[PDB]
Amino acid sequence: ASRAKLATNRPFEIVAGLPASVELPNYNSSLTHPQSIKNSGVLYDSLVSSRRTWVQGEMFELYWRRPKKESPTSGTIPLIRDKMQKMCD
Amino acid sequence: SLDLSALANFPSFGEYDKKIVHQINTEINKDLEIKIKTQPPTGVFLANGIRKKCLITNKECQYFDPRTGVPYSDVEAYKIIQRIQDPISKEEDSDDQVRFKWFGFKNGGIYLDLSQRPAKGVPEGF
Amino acid sequence: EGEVTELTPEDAENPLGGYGKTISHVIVGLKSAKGTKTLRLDPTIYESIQREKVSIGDVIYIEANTGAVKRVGRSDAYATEFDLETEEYVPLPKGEVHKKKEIVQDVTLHDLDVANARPQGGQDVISMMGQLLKPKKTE
Amino acid sequence: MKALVEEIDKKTYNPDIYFTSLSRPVKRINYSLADLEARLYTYTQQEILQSDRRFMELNTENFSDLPNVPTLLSDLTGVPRDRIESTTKPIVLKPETLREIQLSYKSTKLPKPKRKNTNRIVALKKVLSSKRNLHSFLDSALLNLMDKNVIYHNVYNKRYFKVLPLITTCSICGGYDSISSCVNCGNKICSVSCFKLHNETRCRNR
Amino acid sequence: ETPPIVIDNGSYEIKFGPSTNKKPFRALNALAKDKFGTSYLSNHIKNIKDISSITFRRPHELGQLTLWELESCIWDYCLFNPSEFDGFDLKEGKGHHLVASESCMTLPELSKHADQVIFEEYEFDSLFKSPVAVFVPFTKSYKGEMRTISGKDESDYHDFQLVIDSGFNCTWIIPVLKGIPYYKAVKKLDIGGRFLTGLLKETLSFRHYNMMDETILVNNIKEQCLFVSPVSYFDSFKTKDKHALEYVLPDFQTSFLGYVRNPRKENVPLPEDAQIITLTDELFTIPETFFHPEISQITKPGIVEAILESLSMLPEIVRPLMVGNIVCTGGNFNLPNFAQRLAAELQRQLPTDWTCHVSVPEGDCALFGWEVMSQFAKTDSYRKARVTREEYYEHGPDWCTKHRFGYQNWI
Amino acid sequence: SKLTCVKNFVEEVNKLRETNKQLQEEFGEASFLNFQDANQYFKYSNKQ
Ligand SMILES: Nc1ncnc2c1ncn2[C@@H]1O[C@H](COP(=O)(O)OP(=O)(O)O)[C@@H](O)[C@H]1O
Ligand code: BEF
Ligand SMILES: [Mg+2]
Ligand SMILES: [Zn+2]
Ligand SMILES: [Zn+2]
Repeated sequence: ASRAKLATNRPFEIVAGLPASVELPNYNSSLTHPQSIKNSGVLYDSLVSSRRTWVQGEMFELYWRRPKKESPTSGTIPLIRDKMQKMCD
Repeated sequence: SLDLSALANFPSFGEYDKKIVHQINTEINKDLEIKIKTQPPTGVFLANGIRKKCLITNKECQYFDPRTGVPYSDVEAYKIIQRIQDPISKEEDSDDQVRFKWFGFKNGGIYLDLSQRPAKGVPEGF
Repeated sequence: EGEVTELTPEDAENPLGGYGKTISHVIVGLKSAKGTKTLRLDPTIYESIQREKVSIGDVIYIEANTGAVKRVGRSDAYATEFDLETEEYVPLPKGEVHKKKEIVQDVTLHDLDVANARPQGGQDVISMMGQLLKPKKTE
Repeated sequence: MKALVEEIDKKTYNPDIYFTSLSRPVKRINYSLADLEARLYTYTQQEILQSDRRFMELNTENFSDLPNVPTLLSDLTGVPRDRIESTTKPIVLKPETLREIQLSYKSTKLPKPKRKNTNRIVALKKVLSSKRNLHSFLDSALLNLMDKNVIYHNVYNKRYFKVLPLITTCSICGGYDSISSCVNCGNKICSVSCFKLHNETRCRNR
Repeated sequence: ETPPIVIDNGSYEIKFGPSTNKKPFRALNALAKDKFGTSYLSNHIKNIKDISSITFRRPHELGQLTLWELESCIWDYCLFNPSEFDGFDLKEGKGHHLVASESCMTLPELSKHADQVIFEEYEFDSLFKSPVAVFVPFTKSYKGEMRTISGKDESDYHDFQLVIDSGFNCTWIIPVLKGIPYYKAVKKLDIGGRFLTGLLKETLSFRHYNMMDETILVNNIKEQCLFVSPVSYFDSFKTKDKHALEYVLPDFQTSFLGYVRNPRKENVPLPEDAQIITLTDELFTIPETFFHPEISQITKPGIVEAILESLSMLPEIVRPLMVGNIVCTGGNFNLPNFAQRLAAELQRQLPTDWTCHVSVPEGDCALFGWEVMSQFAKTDSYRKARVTREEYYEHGPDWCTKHRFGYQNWI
Repeated sequence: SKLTCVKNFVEEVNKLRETNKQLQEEFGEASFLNFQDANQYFKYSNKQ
């Protein structure tokens, strides 16, 4: 959210922190000095974001999370292990 | 000399196509040196010598794409990235080809193929 | 002659190429009433530039005959850059940046004799002390 | 002539800083709650924005169109209207227009009418009954982001900004023989008469 | 068979007439109303007596012709009425070949509307329209009389030419390559005649009594007496008294329009009741905004910056020829010493190897666009390029503006 | 004084001059008219 508030009238919008538009990008019409994808990395940022989100997104309802650390809360780890049965990969 | 041949290719008060604009941008880009402040990360290795893990497959990265700068584990990974690029698959059933689109989710975004056949039973308008 | 627009000293392509600073050619951009020209200069000419204390915008004057650099002054374009400053503002040189002229002068034989007898060259302290001396005629 | 011996204080002396200084006469103080609020809250972006707004104001011909500038400037630049309205300090069609056109019809005499109907003719009426302004066109979704940005912005210069030299002139009369900056706001003056004029009419700190 | 009709839809004056005609007509494309609500149209504006506060409504909001209603009114007045315009009369429009002009960068929707209305409503047989810079290279087809100046001293169209179109709205830098402008290198200088008239208003109102409303008075001043400094701003400012001029204000009982006098030259005495405004610095300090926008506190880059950028964005092999073949046109260029100074500055900026040859038409430079457009219309290139009424009918309305004429085809 | 290199300058000047003579033969009637062809301008610029 703290990402730089884009200057007015850019041919893109910042969606999920990245430059995007509803229509297919027309770089050739719109850009005079396009930085390479190497230079931009936008694709890279998108891919990393995608993977991470898939690791952390809302697709499936969360039910257990490893507790962020003679606290008996350690003893609950085997209990949570036993409350589930183990199945193949 | 080759530019002179290119110049003869330029539109001559006719009905010429957009492709010229690519050459135009090529000439325009020459205006000034590029003040790229920070070079982008490159290569398939981390600073400690451990191989990077593929963002697509989670396999250990073997090769690095010099054009885009996205390292990739396998040919499949590279092909998938390229299909993410080249949104108009210029084969010219064309609409049935894998078309990945990006959807914005809380705190991030994901790529979704609108040509993905959903599970059997989806209603009309699904 | 002209007004300096750029001054980008370059070093040798390899550090082993030269000694110490290893300063290679310097590139200078001069502006005149008829256009601009980018020159490639010897490191000696760069040393002359450093001696004359030339900055960007100063009107300069280089003689390819001897490699002597003269600082005419500051361009009248930058006259009002500062509202109080001691600078001899000079106009932009007319004509081309690189003008070749044939010079004709009448000199007496006695002039050559005097030049040999009492040369004006030298920048040493001994030279300056001799310069301060009266020019007494000698046989 | 020149003092060969100088006395110095190690606390006050440095080559970095050289400094020397001397109906009730007293320095003015500004009770501007807005300016104080700005101070506590905080060319520059505001300066260039003000200059651009002044340029656009000076471009327009009719005085009556002056209070319509902020909307057009917000549409052209893309900036919010409230920001330009508040931070920056400055300085259409009706049926009556149709009636004036009917009065204007008296000059033309030749054309003759006809009749037909189709949806194409309906759209023909629709273009000739738009009554919408350039602001509507620029805000209209039919003008795409790339099209708009190319057409307005790409024709503007982006790399060269000043290659001729910079020339400063008197703020009153454009003179250049002598220049100095007024103590009150730092705008530049050339003569005593111009100083009196700046003090009476011009100076912006009062 | 009929000669083509050519109209130049200026944002300030409209130059039109049959291709057979020698010199075009004039049409002030502006709807006016006076303080008492009485409305004046086109050349009636020149007939106003209550100059003081006449308000001008125009179809070009910001150089883009948005409001059709008054455009249609002005078109109908100029096309139909023969009595004022030397008997010229567009009877009913059908079966008439029309070549027009428009702003070089028009919105696709606006151009679509323009083509649609001009085709369906007017029912012309064929139509061409494009910026004047498209017609400029065609000047080879006729024996023009255009004076030229070089900056280094004191098959019916030219392939390489650079066009500076300085009109009422804005100053355009349009490089045309073999008759199609290089649209990605097209650069706009926002300074233009409207801005310059506003700056005249401002400086007159500051130095003398408030003339902020006296639109036609300041316009007549601008017509009578402006010039760019022959060498530099300093040179003109040094001899301000020697080149000083005084403009006589309009006297409603004798002359609704004012006039300029040269104080040094011998001339008739002015009546004691006539108010006089002397001009000693605004003659040249106002036009100098073109080269030094800082003078009138404008942050935009100036004309030399814009021209040099446009030259830079061009292909390297062709840019020197473009430098040598730069041609100036438009209403603003008619003011004295603009072409000479622009040429001098351009040569001073460019490398010594290249040479710039500046050619500007003699006489009123505003009429040049109509002349070159007409001389192009009478060539085989116009016959090949022109699009017919039925061909438009065959295509959907966006097709014409997106392919034949508008920028969209390339970009 | 014995090792002066005037011959080197003269020889290179003659090799340039013969190349220029061949180029002028190829071009034909040289002129300083306003250029309307890339080839013509390039050849004139090379000549100068
Ligand atoms: N005699 C003149 N002196 C100075 N400027 C003039 C003169 N005649 C016309 N102009 C300028 O020409 C402009 C009109 O040019 P025009 O060809 O109508 O341009 P456009 O195509 O933008 O409408 C006016 O704004 C005016 O400033
Ligand atoms: F009609 Be113009 F060129 F403003
Ligand atoms: Mg025009
Ligand atoms: Zn002053
Ligand atoms: Zn002040």
